[PDB]
Amino acid sequence: PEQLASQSLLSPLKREIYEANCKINGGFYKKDTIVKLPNSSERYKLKLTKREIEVLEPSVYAQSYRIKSSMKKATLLLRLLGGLDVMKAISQCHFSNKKIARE
Amino acid sequence: KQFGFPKTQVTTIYNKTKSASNYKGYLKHRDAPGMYYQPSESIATGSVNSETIPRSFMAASDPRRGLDMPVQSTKAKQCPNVLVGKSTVNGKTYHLGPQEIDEIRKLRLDNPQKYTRKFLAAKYGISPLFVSMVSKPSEQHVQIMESRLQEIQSRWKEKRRIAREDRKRRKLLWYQA
Amino acid sequence: KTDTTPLKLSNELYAIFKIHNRPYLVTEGDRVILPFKLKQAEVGDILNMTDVTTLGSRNYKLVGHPINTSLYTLKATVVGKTKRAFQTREVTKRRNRRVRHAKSKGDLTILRISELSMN
Amino acid sequence: VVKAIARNSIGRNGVGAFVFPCRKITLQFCNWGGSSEGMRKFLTSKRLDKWGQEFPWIQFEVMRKSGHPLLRAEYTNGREKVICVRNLNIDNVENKLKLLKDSDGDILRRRTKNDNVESLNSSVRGIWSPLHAAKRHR
Amino acid sequence: PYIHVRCILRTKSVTKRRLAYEAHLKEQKRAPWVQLGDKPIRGVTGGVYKW
Amino acid sequence: LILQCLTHKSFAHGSKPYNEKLNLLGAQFLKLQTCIHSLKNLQFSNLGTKFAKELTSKNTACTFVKLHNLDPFIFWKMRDPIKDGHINGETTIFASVLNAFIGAILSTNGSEKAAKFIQGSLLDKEDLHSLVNIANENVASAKAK
Amino acid sequence: ESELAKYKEYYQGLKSTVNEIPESVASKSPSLRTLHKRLQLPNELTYSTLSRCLTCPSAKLPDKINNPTKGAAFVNTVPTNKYLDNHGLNIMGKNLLSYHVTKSIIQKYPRLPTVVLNAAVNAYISEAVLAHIAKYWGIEVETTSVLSRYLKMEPFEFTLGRLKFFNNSLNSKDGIELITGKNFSETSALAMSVRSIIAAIWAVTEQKDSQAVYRFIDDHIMSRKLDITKMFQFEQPTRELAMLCRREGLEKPVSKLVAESGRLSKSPVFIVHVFSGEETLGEGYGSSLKEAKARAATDALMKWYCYEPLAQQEPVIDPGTVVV
RNA sequence: AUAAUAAUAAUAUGGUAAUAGAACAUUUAAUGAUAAUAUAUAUUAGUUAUUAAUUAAUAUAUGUAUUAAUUAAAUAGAGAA
RNA sequence: AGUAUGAAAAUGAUUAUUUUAUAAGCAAUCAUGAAUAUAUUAUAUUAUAUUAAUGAUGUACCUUUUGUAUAAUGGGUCAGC
Ligand SMILES: [Mg+2]
Ligand SMILES: [Mg+2]
Ligand SMILES: [Mg+2]
Ligand SMILES: [Mg+2]
Ligand SMILES: [Mg+2]
Ligand SMILES: [Mg+2]
Ligand SMILES: [Mg+2]
Ligand SMILES: [Mg+2]
Ligand SMILES: [Mg+2]
Ligand SMILES: [Mg+2]
Ligand SMILES: [Mg+2]
Ligand SMILES: [Mg+2]
Ligand SMILES: [Mg+2]
Ligand SMILES: [Mg+2]
Ligand SMILES: [Mg+2]
Ligand SMILES: [Mg+2]
Repeated sequence: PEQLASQSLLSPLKREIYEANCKINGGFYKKDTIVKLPNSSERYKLKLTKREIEVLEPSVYAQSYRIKSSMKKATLLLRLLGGLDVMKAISQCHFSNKKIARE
Repeated sequence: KQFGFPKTQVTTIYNKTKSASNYKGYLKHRDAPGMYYQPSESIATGSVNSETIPRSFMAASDPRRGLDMPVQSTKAKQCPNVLVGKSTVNGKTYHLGPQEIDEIRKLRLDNPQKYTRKFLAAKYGISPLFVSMVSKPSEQHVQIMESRLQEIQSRWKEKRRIAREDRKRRKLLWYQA
Repeated sequence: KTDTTPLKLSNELYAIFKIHNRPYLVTEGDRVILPFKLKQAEVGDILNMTDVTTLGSRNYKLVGHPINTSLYTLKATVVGKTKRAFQTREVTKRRNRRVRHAKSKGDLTILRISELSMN
Repeated sequence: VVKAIARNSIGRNGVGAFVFPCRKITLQFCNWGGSSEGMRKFLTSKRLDKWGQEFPWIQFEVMRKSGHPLLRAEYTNGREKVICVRNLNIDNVENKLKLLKDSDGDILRRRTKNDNVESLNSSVRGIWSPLHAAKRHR
Repeated sequence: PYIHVRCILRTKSVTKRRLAYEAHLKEQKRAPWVQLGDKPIRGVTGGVYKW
Repeated sequence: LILQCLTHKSFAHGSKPYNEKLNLLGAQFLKLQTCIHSLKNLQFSNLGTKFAKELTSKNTACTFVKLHNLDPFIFWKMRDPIKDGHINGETTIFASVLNAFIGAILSTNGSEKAAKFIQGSLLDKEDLHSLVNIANENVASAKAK
Repeated sequence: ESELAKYKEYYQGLKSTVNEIPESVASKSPSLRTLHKRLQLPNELTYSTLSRCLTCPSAKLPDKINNPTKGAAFVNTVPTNKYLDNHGLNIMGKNLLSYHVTKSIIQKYPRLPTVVLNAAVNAYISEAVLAHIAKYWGIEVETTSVLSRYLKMEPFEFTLGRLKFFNNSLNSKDGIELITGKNFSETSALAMSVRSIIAAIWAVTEQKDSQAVYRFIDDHIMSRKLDITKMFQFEQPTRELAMLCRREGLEKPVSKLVAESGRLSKSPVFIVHVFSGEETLGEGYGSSLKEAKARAATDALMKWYCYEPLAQQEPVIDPGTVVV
C-alpha cells in the first residue's frame, strides 16, 4: 500500500504514541517525554533505537530503470546533487550537459 | 618546633633534574628507619586534609591545633593585594542618613541617565554597590538596557556565542573546587 | 622511642607494603591486583600485612624495614582469583612456513584493603 | 550561597562486610551422550554434597538438557560465566567448578605493566606543583 | 555497462530539524577548555610517590 | 548549647548560633523512637495511624512547649509584632526548638541517655502534658470535626 | 479428570502458603538460605521473616488488568495477607537508615550545610542505591507466571524466596512502557526489600544487643565511598567568607598574590592566598587573578565546612550555615 | 604393585633436513535418544589455556540431526606449481 | 547450460562515528589522551566496542641458497578445483 513508514510498520497504539510524541516535541521524536494519549488518561514513554528513528521519519524512495552508462559517469552528477532541494536538483539536471541528467 | 624529625624530600638515586619521572630510582632509594618530615609539594586548593585545615577553622579541643602543621611559609607583608575593594584598602564608612538616602532614591528614579551609580557615588562619597543597594532604577531604564544586551548578543557570530557559553561553564567550574 | 602522633592524628593515611618484595602503595579501600595465584589464602580470607615499608600522611612519614607490626594495622580481604585475557602469538622465522602459537592467560588475585590505621 | 551536586556513593566490597562474588551455579547434564559421562558421575559421586556443605552461600542447581554438559555461574555484579565441560572427567569438572567459584565475574581484561592498584581515593600528598616544590628548577 | 540510480528524499520539517536539535545538544554537551585543565597524569603509578 | 537550641534561624539574621541540624537530627531520632513506641505498645501494623502521625506533627510540639512554658526563653523574629502570633508561624519555630533539644541531648550525652529522656518525661501516658496526651486531644478533635 | 481443577488447587495452595508463610516450607528455600548465609543474618532471624521482607503489600489487583491491550498485564503474583506483608518493616527501615546515616554524616562533618547534608544522605540511602544493593545481594524478582510454574510443577519454596509484588508484564515490550505509580516499580520494591531486611535485623536483635543493626548499616551502607568535596557549588564565596570571618572573631580576609608565571600568555598561572591577618585561610590557583581569588575563597569555605573532628574530641556543634 | 586430580624437591622444554608420540576440523558406513521451550547456518558480545566448541541477542529455513560417543574409511585441511 | 534459496568474498556508489591540509617508509604491535556507540546492578570516579592526537619498536611472504628487504624466483583480488 501507498503509505508512510510510521503508518506501515507500527501497531496502532505505538503509532498513536509516536505521533503524539512528535506533535508535543515539535514534529520529531525525543528520547524521554511522557506523552498523553487523547480521550484516555494513560501516559506513555516510547523507547526507540536510532535505526527506528531514521526509518520512521517521512521519506520517499525512488529507483531508476536500466540506464546505459557507467557508475563513474553517474557519480560526476550524483556528487553535485548531494543534499540539494529536489526542485533545485531538477533545474540542475535540466540545464546539465550530460546524458544522464535527463534520466 | 613541636616535632624534631629529620627533614627529607622525595629522593631519587638517579638525577632528579634529568630523571624526574623514572620510578626505579625512587623504588631503589633507601631511607634510614625512623620518623621523617617531608612537606607536601602540592597546593591545598581542593583538600580537606586535617594537615591542611587552618588553625582558626579547627575546634579548640582539637589536639591537632597545638601542633604546627599548616606551616605559614608565606608572609602577608610582602604579598600585594589582588582585586581588592576600595573600602578594604581603607575601611568602610557609615555616614549617610535617611534624608539623603531618600533623595538619592529620588534622583535615581528621576534621571537614571544623568544620575548614574558612579555619579551618585562621587556626589555622596559612597560606593556604587551601596548606590545599587539603597536605590533602584526605573523599569523603563532596565527594560531598554536589557534590550541593548539582547541586540549586542544577537549581533554576535557563532564562535563568540560558543566562546561565551564556554566562559560561563569555566567560571562555574571555578567554584566547584 | 618512635613518636607517631602526627600519623595518629590524620584523617587520611597511605601505606607502602611489599609482597614477595614487590611494593604496593595503598589507602583505605584501594584495590590491589597481585599478578599471581595465592594458594595459601582462599576467597573471603583476610591477610595481615607484615612487610610494611612506609606509613605516610600529607607531610610526615615513617620508614621501616619492616615497620614494627604493633604500630599499625593493615588488613586485606581476598575478593577473587581470575585470569588475564587470552592471547596467542605466532613465533616464526623469516623464511619458515612453520608457525608455533604461544598462548598466554596469566593468573591474578584481587585484594581489597579493608582497614588501614595506626594502633 | 551554597548548592549541592547530587551524587551517589560507590560500593566497596570488603571494606565493611564481604559478599561472596559467586551466588549461583548450575550443573547441566545429558542422559545421552558420552560428553556428559563426567558430569553424570560427578553428580552421583558424593562430591556435590561436600561442595554444598563447604559453600552454604552458593545456590546449586542440577538440570538436564539435550546437549553438551554445562556449568553456569552467575555472580553478584550481574555477569555470568558458562563453561562447556564436554568430555571431561570428575576431576576436570571439579577443577572447572573451582575456577568458577574462585573468581569474580568481571570481564577478563588485558592489563599494562605495573597496573596493579586501582583507587577511588584522592592523593594523600597532592599532585606535584612546580611552584610548590622543595627544589626550584634552575 | 548498464547502471541504475536510486534516491531517498526526506523532509526539512522533520529530519533536518531533528538533526539540528541533536547538533545543538552535542554542542551543549561539549566540555569547556580550561587553561590549567586537569589533564590526567598518564602512565602507571609504579608503587612509589614521585612527589 | 541550650541557648543555641532556644534560638531560631530568623533571629539576628542567623548571625548568632541557631538550630537547624539539631532540628533535623532530633526529628529523625524522635520519629524512630515513636515508631518503636508504636511497635512495643511485635505488630507491624500501627505505623501509619493518624495517632502515629500526630505524635510527631508540629502542632503537637507547639502545644507541648506552650504548656511547658518555655516560650519566653525562645529567640526568634516575630513577622508582625502586633497581631495574633498564630499567623506568624510560631508552630514551626517551637517544634524546631523541641527537636533541637532532642538533637542536642543525642549529640552531647548519647543515644542511650537521649532515648531514656524521650521515653521518660516526654512520650509518657501519666504526665498530662506529654506528647501522647496532646496526640489524644488532637485525634479527638479530628474525630469531632 | 480436568486439568483446570488441578490448576485451581495449585493456585489455592500458592495463595495459602503466601498468606501464612510457614517456616516448615520457607526453610527449604535454597534462595533464602543462601541469602541468609551470604548476608550473615542473625541465626535467630527466621526464614519466614526473610520471606516476609521479600513479599510486598499486593492485596487487591488493579483495574488496569482488565486492559492488557492498553499496555499492562499483571499475571505474576497472588494476593497477600494484610498482616504478613512488609509495609511496616519498610517504614521501620526507612526510619533506622535515615537516623543512622544522618547521625554518621553529621558526626563526621559537623559543619555541613543542610542542603549538602541532605544530598549526602540521598547519595547513601537513595532508592537507586538500595535497589542496586538488593540486586547485588541477589534479591531476584518473580517474573514467571503462576500458570507456567504450575505447568513445570514448581514448589512454592522457590517462590517464597523471590521478591513478590504487582509487576507489569509487558513493561517495555515493543518499547511502550506505560507509566505507573511506585506501587508497580521494581526499583521501589527492591529498596523496600533492603529496608525490610534492616528492620527485621533490628527487630530480632534489639533486645539482646541494642546495636548490630547499626553495625550492619555501617558494613553495607556507610562503607560506600562518597567524596563530600564533590557535592559543593558556591556562587559568591568572597562575600560568604567575609561574613564567616566577621561572625567569628577573625580579621577581615584580604586576597594577595603569592606567585605568578606566564602572564601575557595563553595559560598563565597565579597563586593567591586569602590571608586573615597573618594566617592563610585559603590557597587558590588560576589562569587569571579572578579565577585564583575565587578558588582561594572556595577553598577556605570548604576547609571550614568539611572540617572533620577526631573521634576522641569533645563533640562539635556548629553555629549554623553562614547566611549572608 | 593401577587410573584420575592435586601438592613438594630436582632436571628439561630454540630449531632447517630428518625421526618419534598426541590431538582437532570435513565427509561417508555401523550402533544411536531427544525436538519449533528444538536443530542447522550467519553476525555481534561473553566463557573454557581457545586451529575447537559453547552461552546470550538478532535473521532465515526446517516438526527437523547419519546428532553425543566408540569404531572403519577417505577425492579429509591451500598465499604459494 | 536443472529448480529454489542465497547479509560468501573480491568489486562499486552513498550515509554514519572518528582521525586527517607543518608531515616522510611492509601500514602492525605496544604505550596513551580524546570523540562517539551500546549496556534492564553505569552504585561510578563504571564496563566494552569503533576511531591514523601523540610516543617507542618494526627491512612483506614463499622458493632456492653459504647467504636475500634485496634491485634473485612466484603472486591483481576473491570463490571453487
Ligand atoms: Mg637520561
Ligand atoms: Mg614466517
Ligand atoms: Mg633459510
Ligand atoms: Mg622443540
Ligand atoms: Mg631453551
Ligand atoms: Mg584434496
Ligand atoms: Mg581457496
Ligand atoms: Mg594459511
Ligand atoms: Mg595459486
Ligand atoms: Mg595539523
Ligand atoms: Mg608519503
Ligand atoms: Mg648463487
Ligand atoms: Mg639482511
Ligand atoms: Mg622496490
Ligand atoms: Mg621479490
Ligand atoms: Mg610477477
